[PDB]
Amino acid sequence: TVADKQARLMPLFKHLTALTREKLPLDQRDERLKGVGILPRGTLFSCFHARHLAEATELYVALYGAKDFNDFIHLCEQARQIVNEGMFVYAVSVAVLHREDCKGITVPPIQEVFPDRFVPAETINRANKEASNHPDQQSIVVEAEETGNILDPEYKLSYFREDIGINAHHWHWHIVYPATWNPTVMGKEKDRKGELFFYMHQQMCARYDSERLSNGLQRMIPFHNFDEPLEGYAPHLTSLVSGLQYASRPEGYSIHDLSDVDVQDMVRWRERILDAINMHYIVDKDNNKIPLDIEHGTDILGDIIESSDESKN
Amino acid sequence: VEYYGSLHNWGHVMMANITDPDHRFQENPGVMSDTSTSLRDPIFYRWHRFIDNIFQEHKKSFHPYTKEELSFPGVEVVGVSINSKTANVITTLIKESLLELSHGINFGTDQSVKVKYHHLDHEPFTYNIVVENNSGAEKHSTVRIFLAPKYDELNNKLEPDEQRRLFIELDKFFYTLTPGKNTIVRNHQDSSVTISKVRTFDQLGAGEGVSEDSTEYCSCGWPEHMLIPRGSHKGMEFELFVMLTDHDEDTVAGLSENAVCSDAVSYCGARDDRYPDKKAMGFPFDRKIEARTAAEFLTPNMGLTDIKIKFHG
Repeated sequence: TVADKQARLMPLFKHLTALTREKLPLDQRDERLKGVGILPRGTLFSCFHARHLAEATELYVALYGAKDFNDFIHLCEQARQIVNEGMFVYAVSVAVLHREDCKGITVPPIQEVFPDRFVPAETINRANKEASNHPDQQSIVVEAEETGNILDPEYKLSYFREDIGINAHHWHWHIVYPATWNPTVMGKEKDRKGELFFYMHQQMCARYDSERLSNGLQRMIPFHNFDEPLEGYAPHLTSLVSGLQYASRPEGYSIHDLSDVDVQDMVRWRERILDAINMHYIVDKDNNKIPLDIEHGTDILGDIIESSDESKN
Repeated sequence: VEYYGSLHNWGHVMMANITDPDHRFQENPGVMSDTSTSLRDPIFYRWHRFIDNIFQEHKKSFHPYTKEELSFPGVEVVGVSINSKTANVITTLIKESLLELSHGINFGTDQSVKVKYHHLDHEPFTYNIVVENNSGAEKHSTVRIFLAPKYDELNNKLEPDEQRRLFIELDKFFYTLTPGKNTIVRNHQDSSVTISKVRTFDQLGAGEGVSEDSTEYCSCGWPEHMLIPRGSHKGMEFELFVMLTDHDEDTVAGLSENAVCSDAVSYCGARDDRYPDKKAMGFPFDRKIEARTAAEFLTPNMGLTDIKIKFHG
């Protein structure tokens, strides 16, 4: 049944890391992946970066392409062994969501799959520690709440920012509307995805602002100027899969170019977008102009801003 | 409006509230905010030169003037002389004046409260231009007179390109020339640039007959005392430029009013009328000048007389 199908997919995703060890003696064996085979397993997967997204898209397509559900499980099984795990979860979730063989197949809860992202390192290693400390079938319970000096008032917001449900939602939303989404390949299109992109994020900000006010704090200010230094934040999250953790950032240093992109380019893209909004039209690749219609305008802008594959340019 | 924005105006606003951009401290804006006050701040010039530069770039794109455009054939300017106490010297001094506060601020018991101030002023003078009309018939000419500084910040260098920025318009008027030699005399008082008189609320309390037009009436026009620069005690040297152009070309035809506010046409224009001169404002100075020296620029219907302006302490 579909629920038996659940019970197989969930242990497919259960403990991702250790299901790596590719264990296929010849690299050529998976010609199916000869186009990709660029981002190693341990590395962190970026939802935002273009190259990462490209790989992810390639993966999904294979999953979509799978002739039947059984075939789907097979390629997935074997692909997981070789690809980076984060990318894998991303690609599979997208496949499960869209591919007709999958109704009533929920995914493994993200929080549950990667508990380390949801809870602090201290309650990750305490719990791991208790497991090792005394072997026993008995259950282990750890209270994540901690005790600490709470120097920054931003801490007050933590109930909102840190909330497990909120983070999970954000993960899922991107899955339903992937930036990489190519309507031609799937054949189906996501209605008003660009606009939805705008709306969902706007709501998150709006909701956030209500928290600050509830707190007695002023509304958040936009990061208009690229030059300004950022406030620091330390996540205290570990990635068990490796030793590594998300790097913390202290405050007070202006913005640095990456090899991939320079800040100046970011500024450009903004002036570009503003102009288009201003003259009420955007330029397509064809160099034709499309009007920012009342009906269409938000959607077109959303695709360009994010930007999705859908971006006109 | 949306694409291009409003650069000039915003400049005034931004400079005006530099002290309290954010508006938190609740302070009034500076002088830049008001048309009445803005000239007093030295910043005004810096900004306006900036904007002027924008116009200049546009002017730069235009081609220069040929002899054809400049010259008025058959007419030759023999010489110009300025008559004052001492010929070719204009004297400038400071004069005391009083302003009556009573209309503006609550007077109470007092009949009048006057504040005494001092301003720059100059002796009256006249111009005598000798022109030879080679043609058989009477011609109509527009006489254009400008003043430009001889000296630079380095040493004496009449580089016409630079001069263009400096040249100030003394006067523009129509004169008819008969064949043969002609002498045209004009008095400084007649100057088209300046306002002959502004009636005080007291004069207005009675009822005079300059005629009855409005906000420009006595108000607009450049002030008379201001007509020439201060100069120095030494007697600074200025180039006096007189040019005659074909009036038939210069004027527009149409049907407008009685003699109305036209004294001050050079800077103000005419009431409910088209600007009376076809030539670009600032002609011949508006376009780039190829020549190294101003003298080289001169055509036969142009002339330069060096005069001195000496201030009296």
